[PDB]
Amino acid sequence: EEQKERKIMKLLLKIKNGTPPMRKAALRQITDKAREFGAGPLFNQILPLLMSPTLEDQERHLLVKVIDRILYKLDDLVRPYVHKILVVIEPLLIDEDYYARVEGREIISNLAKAAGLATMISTMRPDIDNMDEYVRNTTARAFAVVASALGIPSLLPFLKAVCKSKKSWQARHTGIKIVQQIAILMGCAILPHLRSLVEIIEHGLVDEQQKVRTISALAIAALAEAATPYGIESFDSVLKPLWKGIRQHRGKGLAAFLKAIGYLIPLMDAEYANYYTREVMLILIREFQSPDEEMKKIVLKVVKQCCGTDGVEANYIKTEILPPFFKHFWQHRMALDRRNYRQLVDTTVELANKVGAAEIISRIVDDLKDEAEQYRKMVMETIEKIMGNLGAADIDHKLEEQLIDGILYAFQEQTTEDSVMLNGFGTVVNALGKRVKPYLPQICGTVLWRLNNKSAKVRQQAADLISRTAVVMKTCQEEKLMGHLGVVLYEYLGEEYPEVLGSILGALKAIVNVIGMHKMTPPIKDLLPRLTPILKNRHEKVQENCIDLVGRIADRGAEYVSAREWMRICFELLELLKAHKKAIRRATVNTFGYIAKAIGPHDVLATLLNNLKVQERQNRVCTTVAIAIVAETCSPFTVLPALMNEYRVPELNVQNGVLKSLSFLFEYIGEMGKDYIYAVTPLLEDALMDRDLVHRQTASAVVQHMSLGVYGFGCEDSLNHLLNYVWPNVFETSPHVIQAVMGALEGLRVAIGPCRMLQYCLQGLFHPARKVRDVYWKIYNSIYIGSQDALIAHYPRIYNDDKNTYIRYELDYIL
Amino acid sequence: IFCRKQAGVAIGRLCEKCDGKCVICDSYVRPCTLVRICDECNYGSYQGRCVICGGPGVSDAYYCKECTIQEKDRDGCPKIV
Amino acid sequence: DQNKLEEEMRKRKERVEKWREEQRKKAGKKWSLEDDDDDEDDLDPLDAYMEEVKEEVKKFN
Amino acid sequence: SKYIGTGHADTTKWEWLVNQHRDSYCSYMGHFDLLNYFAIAENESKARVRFNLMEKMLQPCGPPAD
Ligand SMILES: CO[C@@]1(C)C[C@@](C)(O)[C@H](O)[C@@H](/C=C\C(C)=C\C[C@H]2O[C@@H](C)[C@H](NC(=O)/C=C\[C@@H](C)OC(C)=O)C[C@@H]2C)O1
Ligand SMILES: [Zn+2]
Ligand SMILES: [Zn+2]
Ligand SMILES: [Zn+2]
Repeated sequence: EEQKERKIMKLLLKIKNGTPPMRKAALRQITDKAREFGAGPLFNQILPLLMSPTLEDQERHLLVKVIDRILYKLDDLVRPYVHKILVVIEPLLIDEDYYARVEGREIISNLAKAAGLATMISTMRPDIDNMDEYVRNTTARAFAVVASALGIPSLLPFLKAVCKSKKSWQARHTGIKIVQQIAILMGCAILPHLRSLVEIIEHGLVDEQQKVRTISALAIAALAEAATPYGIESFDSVLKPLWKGIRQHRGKGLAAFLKAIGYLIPLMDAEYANYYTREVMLILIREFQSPDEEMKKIVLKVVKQCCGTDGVEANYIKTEILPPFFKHFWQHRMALDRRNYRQLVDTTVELANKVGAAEIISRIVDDLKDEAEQYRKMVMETIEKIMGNLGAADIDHKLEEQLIDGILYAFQEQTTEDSVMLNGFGTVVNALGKRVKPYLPQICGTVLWRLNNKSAKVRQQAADLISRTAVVMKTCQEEKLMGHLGVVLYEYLGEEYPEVLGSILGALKAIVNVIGMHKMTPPIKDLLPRLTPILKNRHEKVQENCIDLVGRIADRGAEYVSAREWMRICFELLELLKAHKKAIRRATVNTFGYIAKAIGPHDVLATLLNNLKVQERQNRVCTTVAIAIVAETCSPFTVLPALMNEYRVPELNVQNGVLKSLSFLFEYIGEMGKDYIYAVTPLLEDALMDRDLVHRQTASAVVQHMSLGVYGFGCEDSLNHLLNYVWPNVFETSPHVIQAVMGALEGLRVAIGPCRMLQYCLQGLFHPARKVRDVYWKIYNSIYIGSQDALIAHYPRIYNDDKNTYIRYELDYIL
Repeated sequence: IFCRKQAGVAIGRLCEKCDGKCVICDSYVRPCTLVRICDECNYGSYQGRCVICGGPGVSDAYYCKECTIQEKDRDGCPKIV
Repeated sequence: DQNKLEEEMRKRKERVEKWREEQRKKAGKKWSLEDDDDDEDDLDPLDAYMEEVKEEVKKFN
Repeated sequence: SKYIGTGHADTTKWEWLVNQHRDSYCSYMGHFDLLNYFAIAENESKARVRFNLMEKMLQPCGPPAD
């Protein structure tokens, strides 16, 4: 029966729309089934499903893996179908999807390994001489894949034969293209075969056909690019023809030869690199005036590549290269040309990285004032890149004056709010530093004019500039009209746009975070009451900046505000600890710490205990976090007595709250807890003796956090004492209690050591009851997976019996 | 529920929802060691996704200090399946 | 203050324009390397090796 | 369960003891100064002690029961 095997090899649907377990099961079984099914039916059905027009990506991946596995087994039976498979999968190699290309190359590789080299060559040879250019490309890529799979020396004879063919130029072209695709695909793995490939393809540079010469030059360029920074004694028979050709050719072939020269030059020594550069340089200078916007890109790439070597020195560059470069490439025509714009910027930056920043920066800085703003943005980009890569050591009085005037005029002449002018202004002022004293009045006037009005998109950019430049602004003992700016920023506190309000708050914070409260002219007592209603705003930037500002005020100017308002502000901040953005929570923690450090722990702790007594779950958790924060900023010696006095209250759900607070407190303070373990030990004893399940579960959680908090600090006495009370709970059936007990045991494994844990497990490891054995082997496996190595020194001695030897004799040696 | 196949070079990510809490013990205090994930969990369309909720990743996933102390960072790819 | 800021801008713009006036007085075939398209203009070792391969495939079959 | 050396409620004395003997021999091979101690004690070259431990790795504690 024929459709017998078809109906049973619907295994591929078993896999396609199927579960992962049956996926792998059907995979293995169809792998065992392949040799008997036969390649005929298998491929006859799978290649349509792989040719499906709307198949998925991972369905394709699984199909490719199926092909790989069914191809490995049936090795020499795939020959009569190879051709067919290729016509299906010789595409997918020029596909715009990268993973499609990877999958096609993997399929062709496994096919070439399954079949032989002679079969692949015999099926692929007729399409070598085809006239359709679409076939000669897939053929070359497939030959490259076969060479990568079966090796280069296995294909070297066919290559040497095909590009010597006197029958047609198409075969020679396709052979050289095969060498080029091999280089492109394999990269730096061609280095042992570089000379073989070069001698195979070298005779094409002097062919009578112009297409053969071009493809030979492209193949040489590909090999030289794959070989870099090695490979140069293999490129020796090409130096004479390539340079004679750049001296005689003109056009497309000249461009190919020049690309080859440019990829070959960085492989030479100083002599040859220096000597060869002169020749190609006179040719390139001549070619500076040719037409195609491809030629300009190639010329720029070659200039950048050659000017980055050691054989070329700054003297020759500034003497011969810079005048024509800056005369021919720096015009706004280059600016509206979006294709080569980035190339020009990178080439200019990498030129300045060798010749020196001053010359480049001058030659383009005179051009910062221009009628076209595209040419302005280009110069600004190049200038700030050079400045960031080199800094500005060589700025002169004249150059400093020109820079400042130019950046000021560029700031005001701005249509749309851009980050380019902002970053340029910022980095220029930050690199000048304490040197810009009078342009500080000038810049302050400019930012005052920009911040005064105009739609708040200019105002928020001015606020960003203030935020990023206030350091150097005050760095020169000029704050005063600093206060003039702060007054205006204060008046700009009612804004309907939250984005502009964020920048305003950032600028105000950057100011006050460097302006002393004594001399911060707006009285702190007036500001803060204007500031406290903004804390209820719902924008994230506004909230974060407001909290940071109130925190700074409470940290430094605590004296002016009458307390009570600080208490209200902290009680309001309590609700921000649940914020779903880490930033908000981080700033809230910081500000709460500052306010607690300011007003004192006593009153806030009393209020926090009252709040912990009466509220719902989330607010009580936030109160616990707040108590831990207060106890960390003001030493826990100020919080622990008042918290332990609250445990003396006779009510349930009251002691459990105290236990949850102690748990989170120890987890939050970590190492600081080493001085407070003796104080909470009797309470944990009592709770461990408490009948309530939560009391023991929470006490176990406390033990775990305390154990992992103190580690390496010598607190083993109390921890062993507490283990003596934790251990009897191992026979507990409730899942939460036993989970907490396991957590506490694994914390004590770290704090107390694995030797004690093994000592607690030894007598139960082999108990007669299966319950005891289950529990003890779970604990033992947990102890064994962590610190398997230490247990070597702790195992007890076990005596030999009649049948087996159990003593470890090496440890009994005595030197 | 954990993938736990030996990992590699892909860096685990977290979404905006839980950014900054451990993937093992889901904790809110002190991150320590960068999370590495298996190659299959980062393959294809899965790159850069949250190691908890497969959604878009905005920050690097971390093991907390307590997990690295207990060597819970050496147990394999912690991507939740 | 706002009037002074507006004045300062006017003067800077005027100075730039005057300088510019002072200077001014003083003073494509499309071809891609991704194509084999040439612009206008227009025994064997491959068969021998192919014959050697064909011989191997025929022998295996 | 996937880790070698773990046990369960049906583990026998023989399996436990051969597991600890095997990882004891591996720990001896790993730590440089324990092998020094043994090679000084029994007056052998360290390569010989290593080879002896590897040979003992196969059947420590004798063949199993029944
Ligand atoms: C509802 O969504 C969930 C449950 C799931 C989620 C992962 O998808 C989501 O991202 C996540 C986000 C919000 C919440 C509530 C989770 C984490 C946060 O919770 C908060 C409720 C705690 N509050 C505290 O940490 C206490 C103190 C503060 C200031 O911190 C610190 C370090 O002192 C702990 C944690 C910081 O919660
Ligand atoms: Zn994974
Ligand atoms: Zn997520
Ligand atoms: Zn953790």
